[PDB]
Amino acid sequence: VHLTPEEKSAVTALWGKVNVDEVGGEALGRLLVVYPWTQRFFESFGDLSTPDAVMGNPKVKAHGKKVLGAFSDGLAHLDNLKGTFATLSELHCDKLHVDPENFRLLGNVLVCVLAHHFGKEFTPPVQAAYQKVVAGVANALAHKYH
Amino acid sequence: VHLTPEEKSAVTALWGKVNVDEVGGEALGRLLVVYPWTQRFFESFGDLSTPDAVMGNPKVKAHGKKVLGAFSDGLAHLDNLKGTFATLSELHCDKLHVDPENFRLLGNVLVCVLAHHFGKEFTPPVQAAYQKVVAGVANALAHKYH
Amino acid sequence: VLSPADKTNVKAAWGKVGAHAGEYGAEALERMFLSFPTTKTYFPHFDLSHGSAQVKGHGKKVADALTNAVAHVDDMPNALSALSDLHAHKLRVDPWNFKLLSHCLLVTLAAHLPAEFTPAVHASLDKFLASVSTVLTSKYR
Amino acid sequence: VLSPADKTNVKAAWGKVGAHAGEYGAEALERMFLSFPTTKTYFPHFDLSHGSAQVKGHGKKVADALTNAVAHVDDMPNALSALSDLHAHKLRVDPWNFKLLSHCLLVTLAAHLPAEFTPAVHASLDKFLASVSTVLTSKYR
Ligand code: HEM
Ligand code: HEM
Ligand code: HEM
Ligand code: HEM
Repeated sequence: VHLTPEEKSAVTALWGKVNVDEVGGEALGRLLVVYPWTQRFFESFGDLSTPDAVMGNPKVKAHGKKVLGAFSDGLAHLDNLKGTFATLSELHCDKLHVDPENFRLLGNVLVCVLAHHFGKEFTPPVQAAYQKVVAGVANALAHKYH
Repeated sequence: VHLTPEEKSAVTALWGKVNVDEVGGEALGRLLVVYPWTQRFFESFGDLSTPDAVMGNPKVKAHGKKVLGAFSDGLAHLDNLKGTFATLSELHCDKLHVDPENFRLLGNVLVCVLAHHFGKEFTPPVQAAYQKVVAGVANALAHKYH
Repeated sequence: VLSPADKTNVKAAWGKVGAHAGEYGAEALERMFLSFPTTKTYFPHFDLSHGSAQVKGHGKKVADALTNAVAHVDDMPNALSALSDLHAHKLRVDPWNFKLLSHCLLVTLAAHLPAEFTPAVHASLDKFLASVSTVLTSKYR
Repeated sequence: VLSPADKTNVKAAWGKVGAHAGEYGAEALERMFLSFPTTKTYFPHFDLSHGSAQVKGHGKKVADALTNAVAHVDDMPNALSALSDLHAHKLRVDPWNFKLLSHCLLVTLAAHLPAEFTPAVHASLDKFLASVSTVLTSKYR
């Protein structure tokens, strides 16, 4: 993914203020909550039968932290999102067999979570820069297919 | 795109019997006919107001030949679909601004056209090998985005 | 939704399928599992091998669902009603997979009905399958 | 489709938007044109510059359409009727773009209604926008 000096600052400056803990599980929860069919991949997490149920679910909060990490890792190697996610690709593609479309969904929920968190700071331009990133991650994650 | 010796034969053997002329415009026409919103990109082709209208439309038949060529070209360089479509990517992405999803659609219509043409010869395995290819082309064509 | 022209185009084509509806349905499923492997995570208790009696038996059920959707083309919602909770709520099938089956179904039809699979009939079936899928996922939103 | 719970969740959230509906609508549009440039090929006669009066004026029309969809949440089809031919037939808008606007609309809402944009209300709006889009594209199949 490209990213201009301006797009770089906008993203990084904002990403620095993120809460590695909360934000992490917030995106994952909403995903499972907004796109129910995703739960089929986390049955071993217990009661996901309700929002409060999944939103509070500790297994979520925990795994969401790992996902956030994965992104932070991508932002560091935008020049090589491919090698950066190579192992993750194999995992989700060959092992788990998750459809790429759902990666796209996670990126978008992430985007929503951030807009909610930062509010008026998440200006349109900041979003556009982030859609670029999310688009880049989703493509790299799904490389073990094409 | 990978493709095993078996997938290679299945595809190539079948592709050799294709009619560069007919098949070409058949895919393009059905696309415009089945996914009407695509016509907005070929208003300079005249009457597309009806199937017979577009199906017979000579501008279609003609451009479809160029598309078929583009694919044949991809089948030859499956190892490097990226450089093979590099110019085409720029064209459709930066210039035309076509959404990737529609590339996927064209691949699938192509697949239908071929199944229709070859019938019982287009066995499931042959299709799977071809979906791989089409998937590969669509991704390469849309590289000027991610 | 489906226009008078679509409705007639659908009825005609399905009429041709006739008694083969069950075998075409088994064929579409097989095409899907092959071309789109992620869809297999939904049939783990299935022996997806080629001449699998399970696949053949399920292709029949799918075909009959479609036959019913056509027979009640003007009331697919109430008709497909049951199938909707099963897929949407029970199995929680990823909506995108309905697109993949619909495509393999058109491929199957185009490989058997060369005379009928014209552009217009093609768009019609697409719209039809598009609608059937919408209903089977109606429980999501 | 939209359950009683969704219906109430939608009404509530839109109630909050209140008189800002028009400005949030202009904001969503801007977010879309920026994050998703292919959608601009539909507004060539528009000066998509930031403080564009045209964008601001169109965001108002979009917001009012949505306000009406909510006011007739139980009959969106008949209500949005006109908007469907305009988009589907007239402008022949690529269905995928409806997904992009719906996403920017949720982003806009989440950036203004921190208290209301809870997970549940979020899913609700999604389902709602999902439905509104379905109607605006109902003329395709
Ligand atoms: C959007 C990009 C995504 C990122 C960056 C991401 C990242 C990760 C990471 C970091 C792990 C843990 C792997 C490890 O322990 O080494 C993982 C596991 C997993 N992911 Fe994702 N993921 C993504 C999307 C998805 C989606 C959309 C689904 C589909 C439901 C999914 C389902 C899973 C599952 C079920 C596991 C559990 C495997 C385990 O026990 O570790 N992921 N993912
Ligand atoms: C699926 C892969 C596709 C391939 C291989 C393909 C290939 C091509 C080729 C070979 C050309 C002619 C370029 C030249 O003259 O050098 C072209 C032009 C064009 N393509 Fe595609 N195309 C694809 C998909 C699409 C899609 C989905 C659309 C969207 C409606 C589209 C719209 C156009 C348009 C409007 C032109 C006309 C530009 C001109 O005047 O040459 N293409 N494409
Ligand atoms: C064209 C749309 C579809 C139709 C008409 C259809 C129809 C049916 C029918 C008739 C059944 C039998 C259920 C019963 O015995 O009551 C069923 C079950 C099921 N369907 Fe589908 N289906 C559709 C799409 C899908 C898709 C996209 C998937 C997922 C890839 C899928 C996965 C399943 C699964 C896993 C079951 C349960 C199988 C079992 O009994 O073990 N279906 N469907
Ligand atoms: C949430 C769904 C949408 C709603 C409620 C909406 C609503 C409207 C409304 C109220 C109008 C004004 C038409 C009139 O004056 O009668 C309109 C026009 C139009 N819409 Fe949308 N729209 C939606 C999605 C889209 C999408 C996805 C696109 C394409 C990116 C789009 C492109 C247009 C265009 C180009 C026009 C004509 C603009 C003009 O007057 O020059 N709309 N829409």
